Amino acid sequence: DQCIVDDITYNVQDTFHKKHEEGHMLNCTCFGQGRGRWKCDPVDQCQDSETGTFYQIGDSWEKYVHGVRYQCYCYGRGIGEWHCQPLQTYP
Amino acid sequence: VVGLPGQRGERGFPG
Ligand SMILES: *[C@@H]1O[C@H](CO)[C@@H](O)[C@H](O)[C@H]1NC(C)=O
Repeated sequence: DQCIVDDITYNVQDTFHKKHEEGHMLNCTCFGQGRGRWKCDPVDQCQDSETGTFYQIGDSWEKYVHGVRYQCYCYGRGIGEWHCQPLQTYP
Repeated sequence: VVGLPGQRGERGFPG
């Protein structure tokens, strides 16, 4: 048996990632069972409350809001945890 | 608190 997903063929027991249509990341397994059955779970990841954009653990990004630029980081930590800091010049 | 959706499929999924 094999799984077919977004035109990609998987062997039974394969694991893979897939982006959901709404933008977030999934981790998936190919089960097969006679009908190429597969399932995907959302992974732990962050969602920017303003832009709706998803970021993966370890990703950083900049927000430009209230006329202020910030740098943000996705920690995850099982709760899609992220934080930002104002853009800052250093020596 | 509301989780993100997962996804599933297979040959002959109804949907
Ligand atoms: C997604 O990953 C978690 C481990 O981080 C695993 O327990 C779960 O079985 C995976 N789900 C699928 C559908 O592969």
